[PDB]
Amino acid sequence: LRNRVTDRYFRIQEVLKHARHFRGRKNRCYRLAVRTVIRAF
Amino acid sequence: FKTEKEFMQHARKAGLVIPPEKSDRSIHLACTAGIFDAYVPPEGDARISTERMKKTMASQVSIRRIKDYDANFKIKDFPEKAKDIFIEAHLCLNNSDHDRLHTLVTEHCFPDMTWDIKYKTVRWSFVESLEPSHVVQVRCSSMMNQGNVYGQITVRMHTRQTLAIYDRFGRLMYGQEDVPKDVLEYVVFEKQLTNPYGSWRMHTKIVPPWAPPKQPILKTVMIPGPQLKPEEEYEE
Amino acid sequence: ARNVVYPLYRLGGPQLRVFRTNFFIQLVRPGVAQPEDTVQFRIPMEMTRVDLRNYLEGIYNVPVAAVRTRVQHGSNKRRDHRNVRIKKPDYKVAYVQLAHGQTFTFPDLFPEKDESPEGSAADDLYSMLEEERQQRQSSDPRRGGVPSWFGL
Amino acid sequence: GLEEFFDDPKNWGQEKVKSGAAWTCQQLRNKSNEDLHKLWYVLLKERNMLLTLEQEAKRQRLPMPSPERLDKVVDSMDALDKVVQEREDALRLLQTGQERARPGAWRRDIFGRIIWHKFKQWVIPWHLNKRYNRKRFFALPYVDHFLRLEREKRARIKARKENLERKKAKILLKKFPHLAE
Amino acid sequence: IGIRLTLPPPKVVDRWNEKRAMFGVYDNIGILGNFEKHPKELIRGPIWLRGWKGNELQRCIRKRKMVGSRMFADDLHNLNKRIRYLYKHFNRH
Amino acid sequence: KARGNEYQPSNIKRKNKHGWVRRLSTPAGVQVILRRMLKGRKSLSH
Amino acid sequence: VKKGFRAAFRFQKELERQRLLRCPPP
Amino acid sequence: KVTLPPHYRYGMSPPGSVADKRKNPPWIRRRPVVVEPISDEDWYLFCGDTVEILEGKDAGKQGKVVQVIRQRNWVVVGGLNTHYRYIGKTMDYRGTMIPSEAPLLHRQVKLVDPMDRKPTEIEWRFTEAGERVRVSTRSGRIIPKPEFPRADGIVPETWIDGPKDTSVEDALERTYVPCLKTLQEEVMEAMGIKETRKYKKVYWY
Amino acid sequence: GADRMSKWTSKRGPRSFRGRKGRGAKGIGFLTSGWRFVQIKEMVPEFVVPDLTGFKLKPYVSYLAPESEETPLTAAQLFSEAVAPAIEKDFKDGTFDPDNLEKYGFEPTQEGKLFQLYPRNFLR
RNA sequence: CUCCGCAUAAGCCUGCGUCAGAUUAAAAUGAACUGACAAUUAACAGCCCAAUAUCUACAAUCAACCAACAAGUCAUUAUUACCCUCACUGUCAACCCAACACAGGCAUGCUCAUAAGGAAAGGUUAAAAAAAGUAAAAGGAACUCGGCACCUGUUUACCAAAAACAUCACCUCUAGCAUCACCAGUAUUAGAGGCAGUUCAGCUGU
RNA sequence: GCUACCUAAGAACAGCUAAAAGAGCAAGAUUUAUAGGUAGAGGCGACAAACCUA
RNA sequence: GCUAAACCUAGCCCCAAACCCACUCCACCUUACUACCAGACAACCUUAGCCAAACCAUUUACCCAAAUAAAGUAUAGGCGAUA
Ligand SMILES: [K+]
Ligand SMILES: [Mg+2]
Ligand SMILES: [Mg+2]
Ligand SMILES: [Mg+2]
Ligand SMILES: [Mg+2]
Ligand SMILES: [Mg+2]
Ligand SMILES: [Mg+2]
Ligand SMILES: [Mg+2]
Ligand SMILES: [Mg+2]
Ligand SMILES: [Mg+2]
Repeated sequence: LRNRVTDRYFRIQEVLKHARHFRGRKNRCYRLAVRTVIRAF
Repeated sequence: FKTEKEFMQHARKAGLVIPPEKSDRSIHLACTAGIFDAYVPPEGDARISTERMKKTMASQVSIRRIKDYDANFKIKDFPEKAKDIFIEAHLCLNNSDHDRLHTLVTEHCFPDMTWDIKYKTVRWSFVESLEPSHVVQVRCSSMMNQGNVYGQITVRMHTRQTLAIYDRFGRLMYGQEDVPKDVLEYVVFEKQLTNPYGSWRMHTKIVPPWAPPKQPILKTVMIPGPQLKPEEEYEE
Repeated sequence: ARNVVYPLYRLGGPQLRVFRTNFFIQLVRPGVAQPEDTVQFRIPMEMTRVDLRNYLEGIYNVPVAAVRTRVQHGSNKRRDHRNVRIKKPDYKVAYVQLAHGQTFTFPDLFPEKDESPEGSAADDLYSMLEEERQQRQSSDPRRGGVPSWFGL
Repeated sequence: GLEEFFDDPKNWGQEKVKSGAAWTCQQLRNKSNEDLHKLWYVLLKERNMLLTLEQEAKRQRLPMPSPERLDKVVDSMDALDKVVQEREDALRLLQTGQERARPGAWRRDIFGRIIWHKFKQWVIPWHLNKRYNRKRFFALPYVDHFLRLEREKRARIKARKENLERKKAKILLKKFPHLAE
Repeated sequence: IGIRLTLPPPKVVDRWNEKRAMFGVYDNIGILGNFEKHPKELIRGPIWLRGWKGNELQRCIRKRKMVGSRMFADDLHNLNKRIRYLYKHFNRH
Repeated sequence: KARGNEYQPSNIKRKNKHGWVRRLSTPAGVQVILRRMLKGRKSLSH
Repeated sequence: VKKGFRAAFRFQKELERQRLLRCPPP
Repeated sequence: KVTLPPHYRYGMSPPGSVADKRKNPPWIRRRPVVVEPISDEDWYLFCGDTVEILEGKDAGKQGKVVQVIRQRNWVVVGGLNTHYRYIGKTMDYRGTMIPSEAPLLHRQVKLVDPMDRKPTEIEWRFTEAGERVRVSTRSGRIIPKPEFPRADGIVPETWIDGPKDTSVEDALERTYVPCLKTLQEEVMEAMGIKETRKYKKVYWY
Repeated sequence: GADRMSKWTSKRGPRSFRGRKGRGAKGIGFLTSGWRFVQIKEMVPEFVVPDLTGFKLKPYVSYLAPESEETPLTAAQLFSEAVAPAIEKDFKDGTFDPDNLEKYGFEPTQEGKLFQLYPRNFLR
């Protein structure tokens, strides 16, 4: 049995929804967003 | 190049030898290209409202052939039937009921009716019938390929109709929405007498030269003059 | 013959004979200008010029003065969709010179006039297409896009 | 003459040239050897003419008139070879009982494979033939392992094909349940 | 990207097909059949994995022992290498 | 001063060095052919 | 193609929300 | 001969035609169409037979079969199960609208009894003489296999032999006298070829 | 750099290679001193073409022809039609004896024949 | 402008011929890319030869004279055997091995400056910096790591120096012998070792 | 098929002092085409411990 | 709004069961895929190092015919590792 994540899109959107109002690539690139969002929180 | 000769002339100039194809199957046609014997509408017919015997005899010969394939056929009933087919066909234009329209009109008529109005809005209504429609002519084709015999009946219709055509943006481009106007039309109806499921369908209209010019369009038009290359000089 | 073992010949043995030769040849139009007495053929790889002279004289009763051959390389440049070379086959070309001052000219096997005499064999589909195209009229500029079907 | 390479001048330019059926093996089997020998050259001249026309059509970048004529002629000549070969084959069996016209023998090659080796004609006996003796019709022990790998490669391919066929059958039943039988 | 834009074909499982309907039948062949047969005899599968369980090293050792002589050359070579690899891994070498 | 031009093509050398007859000449060369046959090489040798 | 249904169904509901916002029904 | 790639999709256009080449180029790799397997013996539809459509736009109508594509279990019924398309269209010209049939699967089509025109099921059976005929499941009647023009296009009745066509009398004529001699031996005797030199033995290996 | 995949032919290689390799044509002679080629008439294949005058068979057959079942010839069928009648008559007359198989066309050996069935020594 | 060019060999293998193209080079004529069609024709060249024995001391160099040393590509007869003929293959190109600014490599014949073969500038402007070239007052290396003008052979470097190695000669060492090296040689032989120009004057954008 | 050395049978080298022939300026311990040989515990090396298709 | 995104098949894997393969014609060990001349060359001989001993120097493994058990027992071993 091979298992692959199929809902990764929703996992990323949880971060990105908090970064929409950010400036630049932080607002859409997950790897950049997450770090800024963590600092915001 | 659009023409086939130019295509095959280009194909011989390209060495693209296209072999032809022979198959048992062939394209199955439910109608014909044009009128079997054009019925010239006598000039002045609109004004009113031995040759005649010879022309009437031809209709009597043809009506016999139609009776042979379908015995329960009355030419007297056809004018009422043709009027209903004509009205139903045009009503399909109002709501773009193409599949229903295909039953009422032949594949020759269908493109003419619907092609120009693909992105337009048509509002058409049959207000009244000024005088009863009568079968001016009845013709029947000789045996054709696939044993297909067709019968064509021309019906003269003088009726009061209303037509308003809007453009793609909802703006009126032709006609008036409610004003009734008088129209005299000669409508040819065709039926595949051989086909066990053929039915009388609108085929084409006859436009006599004496016909009065149609309603003028609302918008102005510019017909451009000759577009000449620098060397070429304009000549009146 | 080709793709057949030849009986080995020993000094003083019988003549080698081929009763049903499987050699098939094509008479071809020269690509370039040739002398009047020269005829060009495409023959199989195994057919020698001696074979061709006997082949033409024996089967076609054509007196042959001289025969010369050459091996035309077929292009191997073309590649298919898999980027694999496609080989145009090599073929042998023969040049035959007719004896007794005879001359040959390659005939016109596709006469343009005789090819298109406008003979009448009406096709049901073709007539309908051409007929409807004649009925087709250019849109009247003055109508300016208004549908012409409606009598009104 | 040279005009035999070309079709009847009347036919030149015609879109089609009506022709009869190809000779069948049974029709040819009734004919004598002398008749078949004459029919061969009758067919041969027709084949050369069609081959000539086929090439000129390419040179003129036009379709060949009635291309099926060449298919028919090739069919008849193939049938004629079969009919004549059968007569020679049957005669050889009666007089010698030999299945094949050309002598040969089953041999092992240097790669360990078993091959049917067709014999060639020679003027000297094989033991004196310098070139023939250089050929090795035997395999040494080092070939044994490669033979096993080749056999296992064959088995793997066969196993995959059989497994695939059974899988396709299950896909067929899934789409068409009535086919359960 | 990465997520299908349409629903996959609906899954229709026949819970009462013959295989499911009769699953488990005769699992008590011994207890209810005078122990003439043991339940493990019902097990279908590789000859070396019938009524027997083990870790990957034990399975590889067992497979080589029972069918090693019948294995294909390349498969047997891989099995021998695997056992040696697993022998070091499982023994903390 | 030239670089990467080690290859000086010679058909005689290529056939003699890597040819079919050369490979069959020794047992090691025959095994070379056998390996390529097993792998399914389109060209067993030059 | 990843096997599974829950993620595809959830994304379908996501797309329907956008289809509503893009064209708010009357 | 044509070397059709595996899983080649058979369509309305015959393999090798201009339309087929544009539709199915050599690189194309489409999912195979899963076709119910029907043996040649079990196939009960032929060109020319009247059949009734059981599904589609015009179900319950009857028409003759104009083409059979066995690879897809398809029957084309002339004038039925049709849509509309343009033929001859160019950029300048709209083209001519015609009705075009869509293929129907064998299950979607049912044969009609000869005596009564109604959909029926048939089972292959042997006649008293031995001929194989189709017999209806209900009220069994032989369904004569339709008569259809030969694919080659030759009508025997109108056939006239050409200048290169052998006559019936000449082809049927039997000139073969079986004997223990090869074509080479007979032909040399017939042609009076004289060869007195013996063939020297050669070694075969 | 050399092209391994392409077919090896006499066009490739140096002058020695190109001369030695041919295109499959059968030799009709030998080379003598001075590279002089001697052509042996017997080696040259002689085409045996018959007289086609007054010959009724043509390239094609008329389509109005009774189709017949295909029955490939066999050794037994040839024996029953070419050899059985003579033996049957002799057996009734008692003249037949095994020792005289050659009378009916049996060939004990192929040696000494111009056209030998096995090994075949004649061209098609 | 010519730096070459033409041909052969080797390599390469249809790779700027025709037609067509919607493909391509900076270039929507060209086309070396795609599709179709055509093509290089033997006299040049390759591909050779019956046996057995036997014969073959005298270089080449204008080969003559005068010379040599490292001692040399060039030859038969006897007897037997043999009556036959012109097959087969190479023949095209703007081309190969490379490098990806010809960076470069590439045998032979002929031409010795071309009768053959080619184009350094896409257009403009005329900043700096940078590269190459040319000219330069007065001075003429000043100020700068340092300008310019026991034999022989390879090596890094180059004007080169230096060292290293090789090597003539020299020296010791081992070896009395033949049918695969040494050697078809024999201690005057063979092999293995060692071998211990400045200043000045002159010129230069240094 | 690079390179080192070697084998077979080839090829090339203007003028100038020019006795002496010699990397004198500009015919040799020269250069070079072809085929072959020596293979990694190795080969080859006027020996850089270099080179033997990076 | 572009670029794109999305897909379900091709086949494949592991088992089971069964011991597989291959002479149309022609060509192919010489420079393979080359119609056609006095051959003569002939195969057989411990696997090694090393996973580890935290180095390494004896020392450990890859086969020989019944799952299980006897048994990780007897026994071997720088009596160490380990077998
Ligand atoms: K090339
Ligand atoms: Mg030639
Ligand atoms: Mg010559
Ligand atoms: Mg040339
Ligand atoms: Mg010039
Ligand atoms: Mg320029
Ligand atoms: Mg510029
Ligand atoms: Mg100055
Ligand atoms: Mg100073
Ligand atoms: Mg000074």
